[PDB]
Amino acid sequence: PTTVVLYPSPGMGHLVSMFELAKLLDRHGLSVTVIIVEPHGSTAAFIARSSASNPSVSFRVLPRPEAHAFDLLRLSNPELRRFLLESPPSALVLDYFCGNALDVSAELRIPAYYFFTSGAGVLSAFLHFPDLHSRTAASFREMGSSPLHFPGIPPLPADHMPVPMLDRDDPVYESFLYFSKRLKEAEGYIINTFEDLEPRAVAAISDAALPPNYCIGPLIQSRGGSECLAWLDAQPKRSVVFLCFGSIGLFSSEQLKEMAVGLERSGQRFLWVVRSPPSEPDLERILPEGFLERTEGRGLVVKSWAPQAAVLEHGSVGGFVTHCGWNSTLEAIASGVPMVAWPMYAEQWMNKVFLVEEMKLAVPMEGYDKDMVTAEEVERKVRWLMESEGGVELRARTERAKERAAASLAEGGKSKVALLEVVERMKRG
Ligand SMILES: O=c1ccn([C@@H]2O[C@H](COP(=O)(O)OP(=O)(O)O)[C@@H](O)[C@H]2O)c(=O)[nH]1
Ligand SMILES: COc1c(O)cc2occ(-c3ccc(O)cc3)c(=O)c2c1O
Repeated sequence: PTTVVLYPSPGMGHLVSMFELAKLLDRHGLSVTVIIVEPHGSTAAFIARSSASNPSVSFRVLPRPEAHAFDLLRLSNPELRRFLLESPPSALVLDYFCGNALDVSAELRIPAYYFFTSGAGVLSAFLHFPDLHSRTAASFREMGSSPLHFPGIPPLPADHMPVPMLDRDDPVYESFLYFSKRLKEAEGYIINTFEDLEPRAVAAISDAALPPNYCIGPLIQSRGGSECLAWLDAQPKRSVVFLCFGSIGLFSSEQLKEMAVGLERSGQRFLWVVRSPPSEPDLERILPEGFLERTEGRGLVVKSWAPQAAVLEHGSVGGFVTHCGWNSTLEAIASGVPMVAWPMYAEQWMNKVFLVEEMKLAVPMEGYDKDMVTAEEVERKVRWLMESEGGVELRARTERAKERAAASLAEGGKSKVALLEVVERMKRG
């Protein structure tokens, strides 16, 4: 039995997305072990569920010895060599942030693949970052809107680079230059995208002076959770706008007011997921007075969390006001739900440019790059999604992407092929 070790970087979101790969590989008959490095939700709870529902995927918690996780990982290089010495695996699957482990798989002569959870557009940029880094002395926050030109992808305003990379004189930045440099050294690239979604992007990185790549997705990670599904069932087909903004709420209460006044003034049915403004949520302390009373029946506000994958599959959902996280983008495309981009943190501002300019499966929410998105602008874009001809045209474009996706995944498809290509490649020494 061929054995792989998948090394995600610390964090539940990284773990949950490696596990998806792990099930996939063990679904193609590999003995896979997720290696875990614990931070300082719940890791035990996840090992227990994964172990009870997918017993063939086993875990290996290492003796614990953006920023802290880079230190946690450099220092776990000893302990990771111990586990791989006691049984050499056929292949090692790494996160972008786990490049310190490339040192371990050097000596031990073990083929390393990166599992890249963002699309090939984000990879291109991350792969060509160090080159641009040396062609300029200016950091990206200084460069402002000045173009960064990366192979295969639209010019990207420099200030849409991920925050960690915006200031050169910041130890986090140096690590990203380290992890991006180390991407060249790999045997391969497993990307959670499909070629038809990002064709021009795949092509530029499918270069010879660059390790191969295997686009094997969408890999989607598939009580007040049941309630919003019930209320959804209560709505006419395709009539609800879903606003959901990832794992970290970054809306002030006054920004939440604009959203509510804008949603109220659009007339549209809305399913809106709201977290506590930064330093659980008090909706009537936070939202405009009378809002819940006025809009109940027409919309539902959900504290902190909703079953998003379920929600997006529902036939009552006709539009998605998203923060352009990659998993949420995949989940939206695979249900053919058209999108309004409101990127917020991490690499989402990137995703947004590609989502609006390259892929053309969303429209921006003007003001994401500003202090606040206005009630006016929220209302216009929700009107535009549910009512306008552009919206019907856009919902058409997504429908296509839904099918290019469904096709890429079913037998013979471009991603399915890539999957077996990388699995077979793993079985050979
Ligand atoms: O209320 C919520 C918010 C998010 N998600 C899920 O959390 C993941 C978010 O991952 P993504 O990469 O899109 O964004 P991030 O949270 O990393 O910014 C996706 O699977 C969403 O479907 C969810 O189920 N419920
Ligand atoms: C929820 O799951 C994942 C995941 O599995 C992997 C991920 O890898 C990278 C990013 C990212 C974020 C900020 C940045 O500056 C550079 C890269 C990321 O957000 C991310 C993620 O959200």
